[PDB]
Amino acid sequence: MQQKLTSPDNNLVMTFQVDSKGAPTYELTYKNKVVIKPSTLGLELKKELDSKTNLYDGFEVKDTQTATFDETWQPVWGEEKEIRNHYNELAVTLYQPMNDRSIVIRFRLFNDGLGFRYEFPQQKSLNYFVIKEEHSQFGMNGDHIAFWIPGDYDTQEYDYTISRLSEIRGLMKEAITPNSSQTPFSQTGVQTALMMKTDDGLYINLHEAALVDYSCMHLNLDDKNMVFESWLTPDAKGDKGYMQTPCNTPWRTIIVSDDARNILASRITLNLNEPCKIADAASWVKPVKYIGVWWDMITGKGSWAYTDELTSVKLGETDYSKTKPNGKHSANTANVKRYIDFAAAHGFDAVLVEGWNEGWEDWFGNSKDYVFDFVTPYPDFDVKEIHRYAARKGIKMMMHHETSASVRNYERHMDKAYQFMADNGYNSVKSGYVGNIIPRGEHHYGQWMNNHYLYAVKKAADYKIMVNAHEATRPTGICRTYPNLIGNESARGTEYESFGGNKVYHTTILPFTRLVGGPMDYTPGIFETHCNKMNPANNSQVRSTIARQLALYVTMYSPLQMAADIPENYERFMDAFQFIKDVALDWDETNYLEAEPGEYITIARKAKDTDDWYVGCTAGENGHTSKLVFDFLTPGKQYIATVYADAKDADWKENPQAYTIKKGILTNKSKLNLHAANGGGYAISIKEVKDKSEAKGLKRL
Amino acid sequence: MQQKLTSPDNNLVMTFQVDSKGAPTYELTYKNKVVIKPSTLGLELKKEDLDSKTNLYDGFEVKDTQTATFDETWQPVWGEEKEIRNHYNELAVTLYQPMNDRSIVIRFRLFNDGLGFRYEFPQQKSLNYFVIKEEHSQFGMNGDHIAFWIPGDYDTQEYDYTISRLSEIRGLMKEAITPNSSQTPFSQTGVQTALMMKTDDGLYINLHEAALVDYSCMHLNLDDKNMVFESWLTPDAKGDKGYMQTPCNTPWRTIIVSDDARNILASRITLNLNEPCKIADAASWVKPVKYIGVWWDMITGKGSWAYTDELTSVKLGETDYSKTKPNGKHSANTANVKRYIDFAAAHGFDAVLVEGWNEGWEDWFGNSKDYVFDFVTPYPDFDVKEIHRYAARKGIKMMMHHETSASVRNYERHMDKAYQFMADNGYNSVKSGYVGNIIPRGEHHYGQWMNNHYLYAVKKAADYKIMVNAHEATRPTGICRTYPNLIGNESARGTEYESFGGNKVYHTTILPFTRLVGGPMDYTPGIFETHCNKMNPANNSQVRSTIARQLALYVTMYSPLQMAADIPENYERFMDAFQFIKDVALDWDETNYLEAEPGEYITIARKAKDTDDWYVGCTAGENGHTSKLVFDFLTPGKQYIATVYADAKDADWKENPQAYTIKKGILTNKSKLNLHAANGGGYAISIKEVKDKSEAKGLKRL
Ligand SMILES: O=C(O)CN(CCN(CC(=O)O)CC(=O)O)CC(=O)O
Ligand SMILES: O=C(O)CN(CCN(CC(=O)O)CC(=O)O)CC(=O)O
Ligand code: NA
Ligand code: NA
Repeated sequence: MQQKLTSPDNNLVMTFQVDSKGAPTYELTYKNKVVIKPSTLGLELKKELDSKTNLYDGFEVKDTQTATFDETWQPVWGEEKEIRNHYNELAVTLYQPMNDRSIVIRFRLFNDGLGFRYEFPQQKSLNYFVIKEEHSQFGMNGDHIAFWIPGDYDTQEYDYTISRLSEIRGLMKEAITPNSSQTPFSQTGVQTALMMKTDDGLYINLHEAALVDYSCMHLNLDDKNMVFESWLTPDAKGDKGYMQTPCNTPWRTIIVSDDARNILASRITLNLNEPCKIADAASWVKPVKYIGVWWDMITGKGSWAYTDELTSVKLGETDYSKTKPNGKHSANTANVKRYIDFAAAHGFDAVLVEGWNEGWEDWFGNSKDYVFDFVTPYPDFDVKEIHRYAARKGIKMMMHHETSASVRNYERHMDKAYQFMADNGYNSVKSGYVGNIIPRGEHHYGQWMNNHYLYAVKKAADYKIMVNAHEATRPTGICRTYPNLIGNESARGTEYESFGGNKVYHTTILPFTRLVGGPMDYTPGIFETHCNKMNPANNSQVRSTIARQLALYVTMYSPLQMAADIPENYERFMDAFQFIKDVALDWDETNYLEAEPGEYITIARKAKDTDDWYVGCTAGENGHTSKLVFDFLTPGKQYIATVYADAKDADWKENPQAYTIKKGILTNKSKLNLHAANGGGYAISIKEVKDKSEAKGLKRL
Repeated sequence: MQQKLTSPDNNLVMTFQVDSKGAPTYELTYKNKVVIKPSTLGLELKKEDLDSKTNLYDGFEVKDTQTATFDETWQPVWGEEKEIRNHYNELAVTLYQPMNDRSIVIRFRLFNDGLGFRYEFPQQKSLNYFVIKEEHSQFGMNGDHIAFWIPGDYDTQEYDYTISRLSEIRGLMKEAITPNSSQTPFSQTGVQTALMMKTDDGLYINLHEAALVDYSCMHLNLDDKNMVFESWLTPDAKGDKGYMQTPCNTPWRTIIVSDDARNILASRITLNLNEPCKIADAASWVKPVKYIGVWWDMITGKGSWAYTDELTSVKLGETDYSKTKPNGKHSANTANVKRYIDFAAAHGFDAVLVEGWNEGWEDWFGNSKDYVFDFVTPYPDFDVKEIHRYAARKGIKMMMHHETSASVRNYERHMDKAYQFMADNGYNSVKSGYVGNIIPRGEHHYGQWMNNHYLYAVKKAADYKIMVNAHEATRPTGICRTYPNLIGNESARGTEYESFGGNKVYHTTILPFTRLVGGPMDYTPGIFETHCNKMNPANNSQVRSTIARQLALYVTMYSPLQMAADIPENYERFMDAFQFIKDVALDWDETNYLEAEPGEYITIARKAKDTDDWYVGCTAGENGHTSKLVFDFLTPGKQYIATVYADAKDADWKENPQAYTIKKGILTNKSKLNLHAANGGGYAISIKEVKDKSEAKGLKRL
């Protein structure tokens, strides 16, 4: 009666069966341990009691088809050169007599997890339909420890909370901190990817993959029975999805292992996404290391606005040439050139500039429709001169498209905006959606906006433009299909280190949650952790030591890496800055050395097309002691290794700038004991010795 | 204390003042008769995320007043006359609200035929960004007048009119609200504008608005106890009624009044209150259009918009129409279109409209489908290039059709490519449509959001030198003066409904007093075969009109855009009557409203622009109408060849609609004629100045 699906290695077993009332039910075990207790699958549809609204029970198995897939592919950019997609599949065709319609639930079981989705075939009795609620259950076998953030339709910029599932309800109120756009939905609602640690030694990750033509999935916890259930984002009318057969829901994933490191190594999310749709991607999509006129405005030292004498702005009417400069506008030609010089002097690829265009005076919280035109520069920003100058220095300018959440306005100006970028040498753009969405009533993660974010990415691909979108729906592996989407923030980033700070263990969690599905533009690299040095009125302190900031270039994976501090501060710590300069952006191999969510993450990566390795470790409040074994290096080879570590007396709060830099030789026989301070870590560059002269005067570490 | 404003002719007097609580209050009299009793003006604002800030309705002090007189004449690109005089006395009142330390301005403009007022919000510290919860502009009536109205609705204006006392509206609302794919009535006593009324003391009052831009559409809600109509704006998806940013103004609110119904039609207050033409070269490309089209086929059900019927649904870019089976009813096919092109060219028409030419029609209705059309990919049987080549050689222009199925983001995303496609393939005019509930879902057809879209579409079209006729859009308020390329809108119950059960017999005797105020309507008149079952056996709908009345509509339903809606085959059966449609002009140098009584009859004579030719039309209600015409408006000493197309004896819209007579003779400014319009009938007359005695040969005086 029931169907059994097993992973290639036999460790995981997914059992499927329709219960007595016709409800599709599944369960999952790992090494004979229950991971998912009997859980039902189905959806309730909006009424056009009407039986047609029922798409959750009264089903009977019409057909079952199995299959095995085992193919390897190569991402345009990633944590490794090649990814293996190996799974056993079970597709179940379910017929519903009362409605004379069928659906298919496809299961794909890998050695590290399970993925499933619903498929709605074109048929006489199922064409256009609206989803009221998706009812995908995830029954937990116990009151696990979770690493979560409040379920919210508009923001994911919350600090994580570590607690038992039974404790979420009582911590929700405090976990929900202020934000310009936020719509929490439940006292027990959380976002995905959700990370958990069980008492019987398992690590479980609940998430989704290929979120396309559908609303974002959050999870709502029944904290009495410990059952998580899909909770989609509603549109302006409360509906959760306009569908038209043939169509499918995104995949829902359960990644599990008794070794936390395997959670990080899993590629289930990417494997479940459609293959690359950009035929010539390889010729133009590429990693980017950059700096930018940014931290100035984030800390309050400088401003995005050109003037402070206007009550409001009317684009096309307000004549900025007649306004008085506020003396704080960082986005001015001379200043930009200084950044370009620094960028070129240290091997950076691009320079981001925010506040270059008209309109910033009204960018925040006004729910303004015609807020930006994305093409008209302020009087002090010479677009052409900056382009000529940047090109002369071998630098590329990164365009900035803050939309202030006015989406129709952005779409109306998009083609002209992208054409302006093309005409002026910008091949990458950082977009933003700060504020409540316009059309008013919609949320940042509903089906409507998900369509927009992808629309912006697909159009960008046509212009050979790469995109990094802040405030957009968190990633679900779509980068595989559209590799020009080199980033998103979509989580609490370094900017909040300027707004009071991020929890000390923040970066020891992000890799297990946010990063699953795509890279994050975290903008690490702050050396002067006291923001009051940028702006006297800003008393925020970055919760990190300098060594840990260096580590993030390896522990916070991304093909897009920013060195966020200002040039002046890097010039003060030029020796430590060398690691940021040296670190690669793309990798042929990645080895997860140590990993425990909320405590520590140590990773070693092999720079693409080289035999150079880079290591980074980020630790929580208890610090961490590592016993590194460099057996991943090549036998018979020697490497010039530079170790950037916390000083014995380092502390994120009391002594964040105390670090040591040691240079020596390493081989696959080398071993090192390193200690990461409280809120600290370390970084190591390991370069293969090409010429004997390189090792000249160096000894083993 | 009171402020007094008088019309240039002294017949109207507007009195303004703030009451004891500081509430702006105005009133209006006409020839010493109360038109507007003391009525309050103001707005309530949405609370921000000091409480008193939500108050923008009282606590005002008159801080300053400024008067002025304006008297200038201007010429519309197209219209009912060559020149329009804009003459008014103005009173601008600056109102200061101490509690919020902010001021607003209410500007009043009084014409000899009505009053117009609007609120102005200057840029200031305490008034920058604000959201309107409700506008509270009152219009206090002096009695239980008779009104010609349609249900207040955020999504449709395609209702038949109702004639009743104000006190009878509440009880008639339920039946007045008939079925429609997208409708959102808001009150048991809510009505739309322009609202027309007739008073017991001989006055005719019209309540409306002008220059609806960057604001939500205004409807009226009746307090039937005190007989006070009050502005009721269209809410957005979350219930709000207007996102404002100073400096900004509300549209104008108008009260047109006279003791002669004809003056209501003659009033140009609406156009006069709109901003001057913003299209500098308009005269070089904006032009009237008389057309026919592959349309009535689908409307009656004889033909279809869809190419095939074998698919349960379609997906653009995936569905391969070249592999589907033709349903055999697709009227938008090359061969058929060429037949229309031949007819149009043969009879002097300017363009041919074709609907159902593009992929996607299989799913066009009520699916709330986002990616419903791409506006550029033709069906397998519609050869865009060959149809263009043929039309051009024949001197005919193809009129593009852009039905959006109310999927607005989709239309905006495809708009530039769509307009460029038009430019690349010889189309310079487009008929757009918005059938179905709006997408973004939650918005209404007339909210501030869609009003922005409709104008965005028109402004962009102007850049491509394209003219627009938008169906289902917010009813016009004179914006055509600013953007002359907006040559039309339906935005009211049109001829298509004569195929869906019919329109009330008196419908066209009301539209000119209501819908037409603010802009022309693409009513698509000209149905000669009034029995729809002749088109489609299963359609028993009958057009409520005689053939003669249909001809009259080309004069009584003003528009620079005129369609001859019936199929060529039917016009060929009545080619003698068809002559009037062929002869009638589209633009006029002069217009004389001969007879006019809302709901009963309308008789108008117009002088074709740049000619000495006149055209007359009369449309009547269920009681018919006998006219005693006096042609003293014709030039003295001139002879005219007149052709009278009238209802034959015993003609009747229901029992004998095709009974008509045609008489030809000579007319002079001394001629007098008595004509009778039958029940649901009327008449049409072409009056051409004799240019050669040979034209009079054989003709006598009528
Ligand atoms: O979105 C799809 O499903 C398929 N088509 C549909 C048209 N797109 C417009 C576009 O991609 O520019 C509609 C949309 O993205 O919503 C486009 C594509 O992605 O290749
Ligand atoms: O709409 C305005 O107020 C002024 N600008 C503003 C930009 N427009 C975009 C456009 O017209 O293409 C915004 C809008 O129409 O909402 C345009 C115009 O000349 O009307
Ligand atoms: Na952010
Ligand atoms: Na219509």
